[PDB]
Amino acid sequence: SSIFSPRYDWRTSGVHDIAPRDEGDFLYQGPQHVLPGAHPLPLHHPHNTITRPVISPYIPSPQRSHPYFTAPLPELPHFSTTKPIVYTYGTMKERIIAPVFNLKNEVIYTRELDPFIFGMYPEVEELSKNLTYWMVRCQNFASKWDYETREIWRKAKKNWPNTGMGMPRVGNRKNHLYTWGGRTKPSKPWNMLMPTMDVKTWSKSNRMMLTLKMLQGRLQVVDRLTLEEPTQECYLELCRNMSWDVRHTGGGVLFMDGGSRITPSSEFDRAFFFGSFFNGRNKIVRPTVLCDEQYDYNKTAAKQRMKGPKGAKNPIPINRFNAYDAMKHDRLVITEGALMQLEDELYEHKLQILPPHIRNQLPEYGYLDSEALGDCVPSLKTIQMEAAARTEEAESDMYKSFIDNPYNPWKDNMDASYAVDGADGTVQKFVDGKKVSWSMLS
Amino acid sequence: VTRLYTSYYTGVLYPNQLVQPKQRLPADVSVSAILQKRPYVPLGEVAKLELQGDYYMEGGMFQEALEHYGVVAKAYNYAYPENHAQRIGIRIKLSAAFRQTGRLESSLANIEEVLRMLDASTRPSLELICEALLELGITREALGMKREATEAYEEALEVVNSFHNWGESHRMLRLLPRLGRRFNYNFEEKFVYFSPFDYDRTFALVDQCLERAETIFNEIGDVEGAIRVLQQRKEMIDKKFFNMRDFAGRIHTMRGHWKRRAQHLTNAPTPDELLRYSPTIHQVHRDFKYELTAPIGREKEVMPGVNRLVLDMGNPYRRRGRLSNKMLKDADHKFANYVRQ
Amino acid sequence: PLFHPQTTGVHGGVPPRQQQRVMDAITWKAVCFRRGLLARRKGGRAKFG
Amino acid sequence: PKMGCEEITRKARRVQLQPTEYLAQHRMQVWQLRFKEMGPPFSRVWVALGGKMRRRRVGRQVDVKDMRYYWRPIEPQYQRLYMSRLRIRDHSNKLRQPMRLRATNADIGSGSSSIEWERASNRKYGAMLAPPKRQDFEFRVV
Amino acid sequence: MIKMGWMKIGGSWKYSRGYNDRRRVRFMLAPRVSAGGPRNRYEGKLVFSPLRLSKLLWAIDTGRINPNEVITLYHLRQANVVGEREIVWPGFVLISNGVRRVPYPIHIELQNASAESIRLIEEAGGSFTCVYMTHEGLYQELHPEEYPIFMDQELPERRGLESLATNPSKRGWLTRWYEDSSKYAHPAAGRRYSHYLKTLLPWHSYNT
Amino acid sequence: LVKRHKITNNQMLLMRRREPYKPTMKDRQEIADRAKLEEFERKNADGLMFVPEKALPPWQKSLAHNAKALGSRINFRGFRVRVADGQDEPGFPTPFR
Amino acid sequence: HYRAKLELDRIRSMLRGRARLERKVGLKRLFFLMRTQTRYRVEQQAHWERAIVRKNVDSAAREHGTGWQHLRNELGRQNVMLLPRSQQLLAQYEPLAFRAVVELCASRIPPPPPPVVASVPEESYTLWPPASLSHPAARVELRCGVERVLRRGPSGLGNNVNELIDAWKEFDVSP
Amino acid sequence: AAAAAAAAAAAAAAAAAAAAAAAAAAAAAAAAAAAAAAAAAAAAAAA
Amino acid sequence: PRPAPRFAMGHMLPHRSNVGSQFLHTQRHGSRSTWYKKHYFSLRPFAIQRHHGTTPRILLDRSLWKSLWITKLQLPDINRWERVVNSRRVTED
RNA sequence: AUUUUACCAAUUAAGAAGAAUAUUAUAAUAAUGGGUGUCUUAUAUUUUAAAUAAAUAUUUAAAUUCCGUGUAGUAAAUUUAUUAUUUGUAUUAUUUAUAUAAUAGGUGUAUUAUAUUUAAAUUUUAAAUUUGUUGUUUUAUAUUUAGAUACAUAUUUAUAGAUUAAUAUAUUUAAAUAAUAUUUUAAAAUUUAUUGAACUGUAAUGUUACAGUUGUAUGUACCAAAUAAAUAUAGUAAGAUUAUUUUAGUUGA
RNA sequence: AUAGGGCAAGUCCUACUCUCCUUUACAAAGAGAACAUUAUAUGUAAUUGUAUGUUUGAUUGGGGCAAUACUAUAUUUAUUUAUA
Ligand SMILES: NC(=O)c1ccc[n+]([C@@H]2O[C@H](COP(=O)([O-])OP(=O)(O)OC[C@H]3O[C@@H](n4cnc5c(N)ncnc54)[C@H](O)[C@@H]3O)[C@@H](O)[C@H]2O)c1
Repeated sequence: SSIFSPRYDWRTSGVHDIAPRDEGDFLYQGPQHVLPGAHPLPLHHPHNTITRPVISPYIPSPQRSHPYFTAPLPELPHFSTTKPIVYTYGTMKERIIAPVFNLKNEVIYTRELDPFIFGMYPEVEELSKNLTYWMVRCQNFASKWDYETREIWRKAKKNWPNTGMGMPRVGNRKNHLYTWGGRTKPSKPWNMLMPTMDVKTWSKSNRMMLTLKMLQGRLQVVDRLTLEEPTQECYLELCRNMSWDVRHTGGGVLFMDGGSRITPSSEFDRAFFFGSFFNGRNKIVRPTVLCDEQYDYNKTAAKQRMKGPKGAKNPIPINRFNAYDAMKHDRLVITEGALMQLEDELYEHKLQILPPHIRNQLPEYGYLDSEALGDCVPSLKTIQMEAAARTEEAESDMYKSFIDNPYNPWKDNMDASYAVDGADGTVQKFVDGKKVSWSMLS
Repeated sequence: VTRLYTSYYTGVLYPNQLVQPKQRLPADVSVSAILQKRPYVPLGEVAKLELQGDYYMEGGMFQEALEHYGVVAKAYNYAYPENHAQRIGIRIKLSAAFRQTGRLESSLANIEEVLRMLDASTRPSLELICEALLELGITREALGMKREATEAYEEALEVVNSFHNWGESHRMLRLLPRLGRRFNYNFEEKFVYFSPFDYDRTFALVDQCLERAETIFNEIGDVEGAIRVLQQRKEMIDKKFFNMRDFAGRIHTMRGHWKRRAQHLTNAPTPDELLRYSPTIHQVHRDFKYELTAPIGREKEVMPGVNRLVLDMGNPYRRRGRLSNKMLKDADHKFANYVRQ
Repeated sequence: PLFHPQTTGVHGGVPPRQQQRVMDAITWKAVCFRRGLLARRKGGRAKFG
Repeated sequence: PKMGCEEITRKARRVQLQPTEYLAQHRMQVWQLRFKEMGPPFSRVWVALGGKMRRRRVGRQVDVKDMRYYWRPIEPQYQRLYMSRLRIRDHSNKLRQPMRLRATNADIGSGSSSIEWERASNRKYGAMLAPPKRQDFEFRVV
Repeated sequence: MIKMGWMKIGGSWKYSRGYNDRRRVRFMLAPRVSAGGPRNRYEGKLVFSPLRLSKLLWAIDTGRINPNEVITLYHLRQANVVGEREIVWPGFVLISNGVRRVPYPIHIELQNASAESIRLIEEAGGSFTCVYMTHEGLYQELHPEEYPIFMDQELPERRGLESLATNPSKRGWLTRWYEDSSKYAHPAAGRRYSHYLKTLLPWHSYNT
Repeated sequence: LVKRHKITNNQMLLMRRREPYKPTMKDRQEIADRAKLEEFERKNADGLMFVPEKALPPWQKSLAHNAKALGSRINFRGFRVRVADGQDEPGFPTPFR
Repeated sequence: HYRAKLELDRIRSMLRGRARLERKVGLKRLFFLMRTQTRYRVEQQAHWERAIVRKNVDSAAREHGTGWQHLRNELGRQNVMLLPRSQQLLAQYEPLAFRAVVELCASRIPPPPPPVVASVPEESYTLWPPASLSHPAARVELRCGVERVLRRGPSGLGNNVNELIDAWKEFDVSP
Repeated sequence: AAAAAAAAAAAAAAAAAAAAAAAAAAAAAAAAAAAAAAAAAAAAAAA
Repeated sequence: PRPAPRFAMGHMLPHRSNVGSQFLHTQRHGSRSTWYKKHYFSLRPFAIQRHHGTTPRILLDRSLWKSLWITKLQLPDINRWERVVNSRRVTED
């Protein structure tokens, strides 16, 4: 009810049976008494380390800007970042170093985390943008169909004259006023809305959510997420060994499979993907935080038989990382391959965001060593990207004797001479007196 | 319309009028340790006399202030029991009056007795002890004991830093700007400001004590002492402001939604309280005796049942049909193996 | 006073609700008269005659 | 309605996605001819010629010096009415500035800039605005 | 409600009829200056989008445009100093908005430019060429990827030839051709040949 | 409807006009007209300044500039185009004239 | 439109027959009753009650020989601030006290003098300093305050005005 | 606002000061004619 | 670009009203927003839950997901009380 | 011997599969008119025609014109495709029934004005209509239910003038590129297609023939007929329109 | 008997309009005759019908504007215009 309404207190007795239970009801001894659940802050989810333990070196105290390591401690073989780190606006300006676990639940080494990804301080407005987009997008628009006056299936004829009978003037009573009738403007799937998300906002919100998980200490870096066998018993055994609570009421785990440090992959590991199909709350997501630029070909009602909501026709796939899933699942697990892919796909965006007086310095400090120009040995890439690059290298040979050489286009663009034919009203190329231009067909 | 207030007007109730409970020093600490590191009486009339004495103090009529404080102290001594807050406070005022008049020895004796009474008492007021330390420092400075006055000021500073809450003053005054619903006019409510110097007298007392300590250091010629005391004063003001800070909600005019006032004015935690008792540093005690779901290793500490048996994982598809159920026969066995031991 | 002088050309300066009741009564009377007239013209029974 | 109704038991009709209106439907040629908008974005006014818009007999008006060519702003009431007719396209979005009386380069090019049109090479960069392409040496229509 | 502001959904509808009227949803005295109206964008009209010389100089200073190369609309688009919204035919016109000097020579190829901007460029020592183009030429310049061979470029229309392409003041790129005489002298000399003034395989071999 | 107001005394109940110290509608119109006329006369106390070309409204500035364009490009004093849209003659001498 | 549906259905049990049986009739009757009671309370109840009190006081005055008119005027003249409710209560439960009040009003006892205006003591005009001590005006004000303190009640501070005024010397310490 | 307030004050003063005007026959206000003070048949005592 | 409407979230299915949005999904015609509210005075059923909007993680016999209440299925054994303990459907006396 | 005044009171816990191979949308793979209690006989069981149609189209320019009724190949057989009882109750969401009934043996008064018990006082519909604001007008037995749509908000990749009738000119400051919607009930309506002569009105000798730009007052118990389809300038008819405890300007210009 | 149970209605005079009638004019049918080209048509179609829709808002008027500026000269003038 409303606090100010009299109904809020119109009941004055009978709420409690004055006789207490003999099982758990107790008394308040005094301030020295520690009451369960009591806490000075309004915690709607009053959890502690025992309920939902955090996987991080330190409990996230306000004294620490983040629970993870701030320096590369010498006890472990610290690994740097795949790409150089530049602190953009919104980054924590602090060094993020986290320990990497193995399938045995024991740390093997430590890894640097990019501030632009796990160091972008969260903001509630952006997180809420992401959450609202996901909530609106994850509805079953096909089930939002309702009948209409023209669909009620009643005779199209005045049921009786205006004044002759003695009842209200009603003709063709298909209207909402009647129980069998419909609505003038009912809800239809093609009338509903599917919001259009921007790649920039989506990436920013996803990185803010990742940083929020990192701050809360729910983040865990794992070397590999492979199973001995593709069954579910092996997956449950791995969860038990790693102390992952995938029960429906345990906290949940989100998995960015990706790949290992040496062999990042965009495709889920076969065995783990097969074995991760378990009833309990446990979600598997792609190793990407970006999203394909959403579009809407039917931006106007040009296709009248479009049985889909107005708006973007390319909504984010369900398995994509999102704020809703990140909040619902307690722990987050990210593989070295996932980190590699995230850094690889966000490096260009970070550099473009950087201002110009730092952009110009980038190459000076060596953050723009392009493998294509031979400045450096080619960088590490996922299995699929490396295969595609090898295919390109192998196929580059055939573009040698043809004028349409993509690698060396317009080779004779300088030695040729350009002439203007007034009679033809055109401009043409000539090499050694031979017309090289092409009279475009029409 | 416009109001002239030519006739009596009842002051409007506002959240800034909350009766703030004064900070009190803990019962397990000793002011002496820190240093060494009812009969009927017309209290209304004696309060009139005390107010008149305060006015004389402000007006510079120190002899008259001392004369009034003499009667007030006599009355309080007769009325209240020994080692009482009112008695020590009136003795502080009397010591200040003596110091201003010129009876430095009398002022020193009175403030020393005040400190003795504070040590003897239990849970003394933080503001009261800070004011007593300030008065002792001023008296020592007047006597010429600059070093001891500075020591007293520093002691007051450390006492307030270690036993003062810097956000409690504006706990209920921090979300007031959110009450405002109009932007074109009556927008002073969206920027309503309450001065910490007025809503936290301990802060003002310590600020004055640190200013006097800085002046004494400058007079002596010391540099490190002045730097540290000024920096501590700056940090104190920074703490107060930080506790006062907040973002802006709705900016432009809002029509209706007057029931949002309940949300706007609440026990909103202050920044200092939030940082102190964050959910992780100040963990929540969760007794599984009164809870159903418990961690994997402590599955046996759940709310006891008369005689309970596990049926399945509650798979909603079980209701559907033979094939749907057949597609989940081993789920319960696998879950049991997962939760084994 | 008239009902809506701006719409007198449409509703005769009388509320349609009052006009609705008046026309209901008059139409009841007219329907009864028409049924009687049909019976008279067809031989005491409208459908049958 | 209720489940046990023949009205919904039988299938009368089904409605499609209702077609939308032309985006520049309320940009009227009468305005585009009579008036023209000019001035700063937040202080722009619509102006029209000033004079006697009437046809006399042959010998009535003789001194052309009386008739002079000049522009004067239309009445603010009519300007507000026309700007409203331009605004009504998108009413929820208060941030969207009113549509211009005459289309400009940015407005013409935004549609082609969109992704779906970004792929359409035949409609990009003022294809219709540009003059016609030269036809082929031999061209027949039969 | 129109005459009463925001009213609660509860009731009090009796005093509101304009609200329902709006829910259910002088030019005649002014003359027509022309058949198409004032500022009519008839087909073939040269309506250039502005390109602030100050904006171009700012881009150069920041570093999005390389001074060492002859700037073109394609280079501007790739550097992202202009958006696709403002690329309509005929293209851009250079305007010297608030610019008094150009410290360094700049070589640009736009579809039009102001006299002041051309003077500033020439005084600074750079060069400007009014490369007036048709739709095909503009599209080819913006998307050279799609044309592996130099497709025959049709010359602009008569309006373009008169105004921009063959205008010495605008530095029209066809001024030399228009001024030539042999093309009028004989069909053989109708066209005069012009020439520029005088690998790319990303994979390399690792060497230690 | 009538704007109801929270009362502070029965005098507000007896009150009919919310602002008794405010002139009625006709007197408001009279006072506003007098104030506007006085302000206009104060503005026009000085003569009609002949503003330059650049200061003309948007619908005269460009016409004047186009009319005098040739003289701007070929500089010689004594060139004035007698345009029609320019400011009208006041009829009396002024300080700015 | 809001009506006190839930609030009034609760007390709908206080009506009879059709109103108590049918929700709509009972709610309408209760709404009407509440509105009429509100109007009566805000515009006639006080008048009726104070008229009754007036009549009771008048009857007491008549029994004692006076009447409400003269009694009210003489109470005003004598400055006895007894509200009419208090006068009725005294007449009904303390007839002797009411008769004493009537006798006071009847008697030619001089009514209390009007309140005095603040008087500036000659000490304010006395120069200070003449050409460690206290201003004579301040000393006089302190003496008046101490006298008020002592006269407010039988406090144990003592009746010695001079001793109280010399209190600060008790806390003073001789150098 | 200053001009409007001044005009309102002037209007109030003009409409509230000249309560009554001398009869036009005795002296025409519109013709600038004014009537002086005739104290012949007057008295000095405070009656 | 435009933030996704917060009313389009499936957190509320209000009864059709005078004020709304073309994309605001209101309750169907002839249907009530709150399932248990057959009458304005009806009480919320105790221990009976009607899962709505998603497939439940854990479904009890006493609850409803997409069927109606029948004693022989919702209450197999009356003397037994089902509940969720340690993420399992556990039944006690 | 005889006998207990008159009047006044109230709705709630539900006994049992008397609710599911259910209701709606959803499948882009079938398809010669589905017809069981059917069950020879084919002179007698034939529907075809270059057109906006069970095939349904990504933008604001210019442009005919007395309210501009308006936008092109995007890939060339390229995956926007008219789907479909189960190899998941198909999946996902959504919706859902009024069969059923001890309830009390007397708180207020007893010569008449209306709930709160100290006696009194107060009290005697609501909504819309009526702008000459009513005593005009219309609706409401009651219980429960059904019943009506203008997005209250734009975080780094990012870049946005004008101006002439026209040529032309362009000395010279912004910006969160987003579109799809727009109460509800009701017009004497008109339009398309179709049937009716068992009533009635004629001709023929009960039956036959003639029918809605129409046959002979009427054409099957409302003749501007009947049946089927439709949401016309619903506007310059009218009615209805779901969210109390509120927080700022003018009351006849 | 009163209220309820549809009712600004009745007569009378004036004014305007509708229905209706008619023809020589207006629009407009359909149909047809005739004509051009060589028993079926195409292209025009001034007759007729008048079935049908109209047939008392005239500011789509009147006035005022009248090359020969500027400095200057001469003539004439219905008693101060006129012309170069
Ligand atoms: N014609 C246009 O309007 C137009 C428009 C945009 C782009 N282009 C590009 O111009 C070039 C020629 O166009 P056109 O109209 O003069 O001839 P065209 O488009 O009719 O091509 C005809 C033949 O050329 C082949 N061809 C085209 N590109 C080829 C390539 N890289 N390598 C090998 N074969 C190729 C085609 O397979 C086809 O068989 C094309 O590459 C096209 O992408 C042309």
